[PDB]
Amino acid sequence: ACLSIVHSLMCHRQGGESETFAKRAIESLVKKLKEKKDELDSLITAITTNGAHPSKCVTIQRTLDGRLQVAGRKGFPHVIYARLWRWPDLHKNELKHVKYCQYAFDLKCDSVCVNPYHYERVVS
Amino acid sequence: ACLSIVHSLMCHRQGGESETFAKRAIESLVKKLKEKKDELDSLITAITTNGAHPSKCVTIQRTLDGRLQVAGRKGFPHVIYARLWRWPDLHKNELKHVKYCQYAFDLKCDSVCVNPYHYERVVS
DNA sequence: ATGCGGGCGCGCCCGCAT
DNA sequence: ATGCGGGCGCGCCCGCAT
Ligand SMILES: [Ca+2]
Ligand SMILES: [Ca+2]
Ligand SMILES: [Ca+2]
Ligand SMILES: [Ca+2]
Ligand SMILES: [Ca+2]
Ligand SMILES: [Ca+2]
Ligand SMILES: [Ca+2]
Ligand SMILES: [Ca+2]
Ligand SMILES: [Ca+2]
Ligand SMILES: [Ca+2]
Ligand SMILES: [Cl-]
Ligand SMILES: [Cl-]
Ligand SMILES: [Cl-]
Ligand SMILES: [Cl-]
Ligand SMILES: [Cl-]
Ligand SMILES: [Cl-]
Ligand SMILES: [Cl-]
Ligand SMILES: [Cl-]
Ligand SMILES: [Zn+2]
Ligand SMILES: [Zn+2]
Repeated sequence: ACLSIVHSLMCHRQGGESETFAKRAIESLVKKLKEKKDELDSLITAITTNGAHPSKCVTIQRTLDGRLQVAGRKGFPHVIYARLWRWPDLHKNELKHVKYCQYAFDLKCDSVCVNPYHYERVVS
Repeated sequence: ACLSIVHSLMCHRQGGESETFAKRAIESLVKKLKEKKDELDSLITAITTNGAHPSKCVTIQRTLDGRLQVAGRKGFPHVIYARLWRWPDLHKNELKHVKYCQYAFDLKCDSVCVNPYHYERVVS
């Protein structure tokens, strides 16, 4: 079910973390997008094609402090998913959202875009 | 400050738990009663005299599920403090509140009485 | 049907760097 | 002044006993 989607997204991880951390991060994301068909499809299409064709926002609700907790660890959610699918060595203040992204973390919306192809890497 | 109150209440623990668990449980309780002078005085007087002279209710806010967490462990708050100051071997369904107790756990109020001398031990 | 009981995240907290 | 960052509790969840 969601397990087959998680496995397909797992195939595109960059190895910056353990298999078990990546699994928990992907499971957490897929569960939030379960009742949001359009956002889930935009995520699978963006990850599966390695952001070949422009994709739409993939959002989750922002926490009060901005960090998302996965398997006991807290990090910014857009950073967690960009590290996982694009830049395994990604550090803080190294992301810049694309002009068309309407729910980017920096835009201070209760909905945060975690589409890794909605961000580009910059020098800190 | 609250540390001197915690030490005086610690002297009356029955040893059912570790020194460190008892300390965390007492610290948590004292902190909640810090801005409730009358309730804190009723607690110190009841514990210090071993419930010699009738005491008034000592309440904390009830959680949605009824259990209080102290140092990673969950238990009913009236049970935690009765185990700590009166019955170290206390088990579930072995407590019965006194007729004058208005905030007893069984009375389903958002305020729970944790005065151990507001309960008496019964057979389960 | 109803509750226990334990895993784990978000909210609160607070010490610390800058 | 402002934010990081990690500890820990209450809320949510869910498997399980009864
Ligand atoms: Ca559990
Ligand atoms: Ca701190
Ligand atoms: Ca600190
Ligand atoms: Ca400081
Ligand atoms: Ca610091
Ligand atoms: Ca900490
Ligand atoms: Ca469960
Ligand atoms: Ca279970
Ligand atoms: Ca069952
Ligand atoms: Ca069970
Ligand atoms: Cl990874
Ligand atoms: Cl890891
Ligand atoms: Cl969400
Ligand atoms: Cl951003
Ligand atoms: Cl004890
Ligand atoms: Cl113990
Ligand atoms: Cl309280
Ligand atoms: Cl009761
Ligand atoms: Zn976006
Ligand atoms: Zn009472």
